[PDB]
Amino acid sequence: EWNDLMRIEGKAKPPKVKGRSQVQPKLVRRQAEWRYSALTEPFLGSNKLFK
Amino acid sequence: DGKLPFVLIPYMPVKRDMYGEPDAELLGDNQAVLGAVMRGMIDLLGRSAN
Amino acid sequence: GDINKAMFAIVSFETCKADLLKEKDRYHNLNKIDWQSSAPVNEPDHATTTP
Amino acid sequence: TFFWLKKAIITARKEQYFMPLASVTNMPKHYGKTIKVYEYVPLLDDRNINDQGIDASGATIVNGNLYGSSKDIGNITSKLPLLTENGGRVNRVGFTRIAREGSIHKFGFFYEFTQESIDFDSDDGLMEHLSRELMNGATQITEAVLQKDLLAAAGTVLYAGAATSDATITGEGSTPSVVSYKNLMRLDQILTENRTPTQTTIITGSRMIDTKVIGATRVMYVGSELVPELKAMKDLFGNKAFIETQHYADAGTIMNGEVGSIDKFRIIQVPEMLHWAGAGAQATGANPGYRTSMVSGQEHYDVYPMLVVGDDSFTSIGFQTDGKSLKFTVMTKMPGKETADRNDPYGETGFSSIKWYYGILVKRPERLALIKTVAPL
Amino acid sequence: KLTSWKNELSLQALKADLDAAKPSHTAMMIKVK
Repeated sequence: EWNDLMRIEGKAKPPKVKGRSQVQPKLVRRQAEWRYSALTEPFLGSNKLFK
Repeated sequence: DGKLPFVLIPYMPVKRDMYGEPDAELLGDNQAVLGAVMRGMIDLLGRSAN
Repeated sequence: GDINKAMFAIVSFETCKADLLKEKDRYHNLNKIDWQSSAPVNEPDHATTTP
Repeated sequence: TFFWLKKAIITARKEQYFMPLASVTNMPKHYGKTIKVYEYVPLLDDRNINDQGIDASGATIVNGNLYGSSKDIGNITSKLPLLTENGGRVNRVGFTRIAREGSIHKFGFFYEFTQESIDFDSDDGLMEHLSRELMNGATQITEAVLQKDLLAAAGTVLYAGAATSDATITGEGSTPSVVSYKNLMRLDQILTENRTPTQTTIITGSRMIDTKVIGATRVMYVGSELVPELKAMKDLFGNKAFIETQHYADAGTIMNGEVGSIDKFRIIQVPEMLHWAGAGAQATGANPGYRTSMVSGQEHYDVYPMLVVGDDSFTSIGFQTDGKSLKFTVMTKMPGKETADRNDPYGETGFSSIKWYYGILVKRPERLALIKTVAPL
Repeated sequence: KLTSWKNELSLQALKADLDAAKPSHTAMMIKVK
């Protein structure tokens, strides 16, 4: 279900009508999008990984 | 070296997969809606008698 | 999900007869091939900028 | 709305047994669509019908070969090549060669889908599924066609019981047309006389109790309908004949889809095995229980293949177009705007199509053998 | 035979591998296009 919320599949998809829109902005994906590269960087800062 | 002589590089990694994703995935719908709005404004200005 | 774990890889490229004759001993059976049948225009799946 | 499990109950791909047997002979491009080979007959066979004959007397004779495949001692004595003290221009021989050929045909099929359908669909990954069933159907059809061609080009045919043609095959009478031990023994005799090479080797015994020795040197493919009859079959002295893979599982390698061993044949059950339906005498109310089928309102019996393939019998022609596809060229075009039919805007209705070339060459048809029979319910 | 190996690949094996792997690649190229 959490992956369903992030990727907009399953129940996360909006209902379909012929004469109306099907746009859903992605909040969870964005919130995680800064968190990823916020967290990854300390492990890639130097040539040596273990001290 | 003894390996396959190819080097593979992803832009946006997808967890547990070879390939990557560009940023068009996130932007296609916004591009369409913005284009529609701009066309509407040009229609207002162009059709009216001046 | 790892390129190193792959068992095989296949790549297609354009080449002329002079390139093959550059290293003669590496290649065999050059005479049997017909060049007209295998050309960039005849093979459609190959994607190129050649007119 | 409900809570779908998102598991996609799917059915796997049915196995194929005849196709791995067949070797593939490539057809080079720019050469037409036919393949031919020579066959050189021996000196002493009846197929050597030539005119270069001079008998030991010194006169011309019709038969170029000394004597045919005949084994009569008197005929051999009459037709021996003899020589004299001052021999010259007495015995002459002749040779011939025979050509064989096979050609190629074309198959293919597509399907259509729409943009609305592909996206608004509840299940995601639909096109992956549709591609999967497309490929499965293609492989199944390839197998069916190859099996049909092999069944049609069989060389040696043994009708079970006392029948003479498919029409004479019947399940009612003094002698019903079913398999018996003598038929298998005769088929072995014929195949040995045809010089067909053996496939398997004799199985000697193990040291564990109840294990039974098996001597079988050929592989026989039968359907699922005939297996109960093969199980109930009894040998000449009334004992059980079908020896299950149970007993010789030790000290032997059990092939795929093998039910058991009988006489000299290692039975290999094949799931998708074809059978002519409604080809036999008209069934009556005295049907002991054998399968029947409807033909133009009147019932008829069913004939079943029971086939064995010998080595070097045939090779399957193949045509590799382009240089990237060994058969099965696949195209898919998504229902975009440019992909709509030119008279229809709002791009929709993409499709996917596959096509392939198939053909078969029968090098020697004497090695293929076939026993027609009726199958019980 | 081009080489002296006991077991040699032959062209059918390679092309079979290519046609086995091709369906996934064909699906992937749709997204890039």
